[PDB]
Amino acid sequence: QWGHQEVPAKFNFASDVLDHWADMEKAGKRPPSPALWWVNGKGKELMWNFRELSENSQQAANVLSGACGLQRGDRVAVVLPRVPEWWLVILGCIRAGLIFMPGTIQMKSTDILYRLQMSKAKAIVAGDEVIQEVDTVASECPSLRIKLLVSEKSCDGWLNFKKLLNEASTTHHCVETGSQEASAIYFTSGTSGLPKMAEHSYSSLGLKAKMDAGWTGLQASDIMWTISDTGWILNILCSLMEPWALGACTFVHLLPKFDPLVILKTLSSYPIKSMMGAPIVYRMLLQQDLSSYKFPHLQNCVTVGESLLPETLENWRAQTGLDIRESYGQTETGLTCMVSKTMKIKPGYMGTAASCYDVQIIDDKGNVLPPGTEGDIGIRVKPIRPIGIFSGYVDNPDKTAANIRGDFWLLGDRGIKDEDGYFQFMGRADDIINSSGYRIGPSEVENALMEHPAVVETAVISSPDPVRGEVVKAFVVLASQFLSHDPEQLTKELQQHVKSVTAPYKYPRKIEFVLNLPKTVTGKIQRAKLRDKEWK
Ligand SMILES: Nc1ncnc2c1ncn2[C@@H]1O[C@H](COP(=O)(O)OP(=O)(O)OP(=O)(O)O)[C@@H](O)[C@H]1O
Ligand SMILES: [Cl-]
Ligand SMILES: [Cl-]
Ligand SMILES: [Mg+2]
Ligand SMILES: [Mg+2]
Repeated sequence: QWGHQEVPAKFNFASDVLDHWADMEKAGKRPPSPALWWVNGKGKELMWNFRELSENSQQAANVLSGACGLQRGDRVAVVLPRVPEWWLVILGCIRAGLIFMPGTIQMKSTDILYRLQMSKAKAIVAGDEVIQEVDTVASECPSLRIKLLVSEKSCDGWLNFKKLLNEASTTHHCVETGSQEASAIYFTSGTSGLPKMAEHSYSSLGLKAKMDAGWTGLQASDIMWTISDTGWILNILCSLMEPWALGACTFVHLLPKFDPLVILKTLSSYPIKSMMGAPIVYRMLLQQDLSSYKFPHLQNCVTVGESLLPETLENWRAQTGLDIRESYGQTETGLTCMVSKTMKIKPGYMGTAASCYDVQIIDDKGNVLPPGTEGDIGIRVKPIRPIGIFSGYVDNPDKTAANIRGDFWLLGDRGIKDEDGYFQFMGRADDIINSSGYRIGPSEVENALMEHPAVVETAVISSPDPVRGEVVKAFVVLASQFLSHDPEQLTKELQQHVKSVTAPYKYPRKIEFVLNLPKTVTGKIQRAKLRDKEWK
């Protein structure tokens, strides 16, 4: 339905990338080099060089294939905190030809159930903080056969990973996995609807990562700290595959409370040269006392996930002397556009295409648009599907086919490309409002509302109108002190306020006051959920 690939028949990140570095150490061609440095922020630290990482990951593969009896192709849910065993287990899965399916420890039992059922997981790997949740729902998951516990303690019904690991052989015969063979399944965030199962192959993660490696400016002798939930695709790409493609060290902090002061102390206390985090990390750091906590070793700061505001960029540069280089992507496509270390930074832009990709702005018929014209961001997938693109939605070929327009995979995001090929994000396409022939981006309206002291949080969406077709509607969470005000009067005041700072065709003709907004587990506002209910 979407091009053929040009790839080697076989590919495996463990054998083709990681084991190279272990072999160099074994052969005396490189000194023993740190690969994984883990700290808990309470005095415990652990470090593996590449040889040790290879050996201990071979033990993990033996545990999974031997003791757990998991066979090539079997699906393994992984729900762990930021502990070194996540890295070991994922590598174990890659070696043993098992499909790893990471998720967040922040899941409720209902979330865990949905994913285990939908995914037909045959195994779950978890820590002691989620086993009680798992054990309330496990009987309802008929494919689930193995429960593997990473803990200092044992629990009846759960296999003891750490004990089995120490018992296992340090030799494992890596499976000769195919480049297009399924390696992972990631659920999408659920921002627009129920989470989708996105299948990735050995090459779409590992070979793509190998091709991208170094875009951050990270080099072989350096340490990168990627700040991420272990359930996100960011973790596999930037915490695991990209440093290890280069022979560099990945730094992991348990960071049990995402505390920005702990982040700051960590930067200032360890020789971290490169860091990756969502824009909120930088925003939080800027609210800390950066006079008192210097980090002269830090060189490269990158971000992904939401728009990097120009003010954030400017403030960071002023306070630290450093740039923040933005990137863009989605579960389905991995790293799609970025500002590489040699590129000029353009505030408000997310960079240029990843090297495997032909990224364009396209019209409603799939035609490439000139620079300066807003349209849909797409990646060319015909006649050749590029390395890095996912394999499709599991059990949902129709949904896969629905996002292909002509020769392009649609990201679902609007954008504009400038004269140098840099992309500017212009919003989720489905969120743009069409009222009286005007297109209205909710972000500008939400920003105008957030200026007003009454507004704590807001979401702007379309609402159906006996006709203007649809109108702009704002859902507003009020500051406590405004709950007492007359709402009709306050509504007019907020309307007038927006009319004062934006094109007055953009103002919310409807305002509904609400006590909360629906969000994903990561805190992303579910505008679709609101739109769906608004439209019945
Ligand atoms: N640099 C960025 N600037 C603006 N938005 C970004 C950037 N990076 C990513 N995004 C947004 O995040 C999206 C990808 O997020 P992800 O794949 O986690 O799932 P999601 O789309 O939020 O959830 P779902 O697919 O279930 O609706 C992109 O399609 C885009 O809307
Ligand atoms: Cl913390
Ligand atoms: Cl920002
Ligand atoms: Mg999405
Ligand atoms: Mg406000």
